[PDB]
Amino acid sequence: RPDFCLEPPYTGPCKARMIRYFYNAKAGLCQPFVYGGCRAKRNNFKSSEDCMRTC
Amino acid sequence: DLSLEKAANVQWDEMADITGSSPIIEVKQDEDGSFSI
Amino acid sequence: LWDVPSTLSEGVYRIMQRGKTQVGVGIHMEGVFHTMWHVTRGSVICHETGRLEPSWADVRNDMISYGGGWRLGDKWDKEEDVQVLAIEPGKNPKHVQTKPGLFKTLTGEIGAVTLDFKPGTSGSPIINKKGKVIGLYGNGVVTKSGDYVSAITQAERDYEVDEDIFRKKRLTIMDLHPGAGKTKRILPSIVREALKRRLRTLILAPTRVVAAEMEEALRGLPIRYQTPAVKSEHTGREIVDLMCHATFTTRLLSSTRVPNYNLIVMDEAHFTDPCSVAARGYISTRVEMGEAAAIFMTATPPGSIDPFPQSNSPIEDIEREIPERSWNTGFDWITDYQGKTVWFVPSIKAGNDIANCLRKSGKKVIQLSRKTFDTEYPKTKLTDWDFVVTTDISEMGANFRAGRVIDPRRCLKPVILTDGPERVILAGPIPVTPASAAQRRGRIGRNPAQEDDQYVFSGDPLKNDEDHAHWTEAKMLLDNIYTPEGIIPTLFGPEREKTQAIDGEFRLRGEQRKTFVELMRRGDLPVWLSYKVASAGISYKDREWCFTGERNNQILEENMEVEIWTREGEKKKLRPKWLDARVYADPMALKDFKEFASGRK
Repeated sequence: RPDFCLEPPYTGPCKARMIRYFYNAKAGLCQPFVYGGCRAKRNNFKSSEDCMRTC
Repeated sequence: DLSLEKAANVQWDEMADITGSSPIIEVKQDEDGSFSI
Repeated sequence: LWDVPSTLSEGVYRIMQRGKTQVGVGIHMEGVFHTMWHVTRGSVICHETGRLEPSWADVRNDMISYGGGWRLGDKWDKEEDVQVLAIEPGKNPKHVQTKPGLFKTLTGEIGAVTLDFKPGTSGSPIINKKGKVIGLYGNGVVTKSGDYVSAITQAERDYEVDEDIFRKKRLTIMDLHPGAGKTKRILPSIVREALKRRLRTLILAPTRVVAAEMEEALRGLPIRYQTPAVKSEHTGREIVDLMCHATFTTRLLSSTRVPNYNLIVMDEAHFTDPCSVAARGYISTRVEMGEAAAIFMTATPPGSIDPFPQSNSPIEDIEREIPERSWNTGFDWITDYQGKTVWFVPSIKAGNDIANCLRKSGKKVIQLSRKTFDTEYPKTKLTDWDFVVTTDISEMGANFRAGRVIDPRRCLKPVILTDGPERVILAGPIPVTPASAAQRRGRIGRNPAQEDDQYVFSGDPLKNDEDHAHWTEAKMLLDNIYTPEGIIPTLFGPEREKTQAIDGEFRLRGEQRKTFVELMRRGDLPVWLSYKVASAGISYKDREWCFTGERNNQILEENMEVEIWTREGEKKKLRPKWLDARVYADPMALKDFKEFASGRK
């Protein structure tokens, strides 16, 4: 898997509320997290299928 | 597909809490509208 | 601006999704709705039995507007203390007053508030001392200390024309692509400063709905729409005339009081309809005589050759094989696609076949043709549909709200055959022109909220339209436009070599010219057939030429030799003396020509 799923989920410096998916390496799967709308990191997926296949 | 819902009219509060600091952070925005450092 | 036409209370609203939770906040000010860009990203909103679609946006400042512009211009004074009307998800609103700190942008400088509200509060308004919105909360940064700060966010509110475009004996071509603000910005400014110069302004639209969108764009200015039921309409007042290309050509052919327009603007000036070509010829004549200035607006000006031009939204150009008839299998990508599709067909017949095949799959199909366009196109807007099966007519300013185009790049071409008896056939299906392919692809790639638009095509375009009958028909119309100075009204330069005709050879004397215009207007006959009948000295009501033709001019309908009862009870075979394929090319054309040949028309 790429090194960018090493990162934990990243809520941006913005205050929207988008449900997204991020790969918990410790837990070993992408759980849903709160995306603020701005400067998304690469551990940030719109659906859990794209996150499992992308990590 | 998004829906709306009424919340409030725009009026100022005589009965408002006063909080917050007034720092001076130099920060630069980037094309997308973001902010950092 | 964006790219579309179409409750409205005032107050802050929770923008919400059903998968229901709050994702952001917005302000309904005036008849406009205000939010940050990052909250919706151009998505529609539906509430109170209504829908709002984006108008203006500034992605460089994380700001978006629905239903109009951002007139909110109250700017924080850099001292006055502010209030954030925060609306957190699942909580009654809360007013928090603070003295703002500074973000020091270094490309400028603006205030910031150090209030940390829950996710879903972006777009909450920042009010001021006087009760006016000075900003939107939600876009900020994290401090070295670990604190959250948010900047106040507000706008501060345009097309200026070059004056040489108004100079007489000047013809300007504006290569305007979808997304430039043509109807919404450029044309209103042109009209306004033309009025400032007190110019007699004519505006020409390809279709009725395009002229209606022009009316919506130009509201507040003195525009009079001109209906072809009137040969001329003059008022002493300051007025700008708006009409269709064909209406202008008709008034040229049939009226005397054609105004001395000194500024003529023609939208979608690539239209190859005979009326549009003849109007371009007359306009270029007036410009050359030093009596007017002209502006041709089109995304495919003369010399355009690129079928994949640049767009203001990404376009995915997929090349694969496309069905030409109804199919039974092996084309699952057509119906599996979950957006809206605009499919370009070569003919109304193939369009019917394709549309019925699509309807069989539970698809809502709207069909568009040259004659039914102004009737059916408003239904694509006022209704939700899966496919638009259309001919080339949708290449002239028909805006759609779709994500995919299917373009086999094929069309029918009217050709005047000179092998002995002169006739008009429909050659094809043949490859369309590069400009035609570009215009078809131009239906998409305009919504900036969509990056997944796809142009599925097959085959290469072909730049061989020289034998097209429309150029000779445009010369037929043009040679019957008498000029006061007696000048020579010829076709617009770039289109002049398309026909090897000599200028003026189709001029008809008085009465014949009247019946020519009438055969086109009342008879609904093609320009070539109308000219052939009128130049023969035949009156409008005399229908016997429809039956005195050679045996090889027999007209067939669904494998039958058409028989028609004349007005006086006689039954005769439909055998026109002059054969133009366009009168029997489709069921509606043949129906209209059958009613003409009967004299019931």
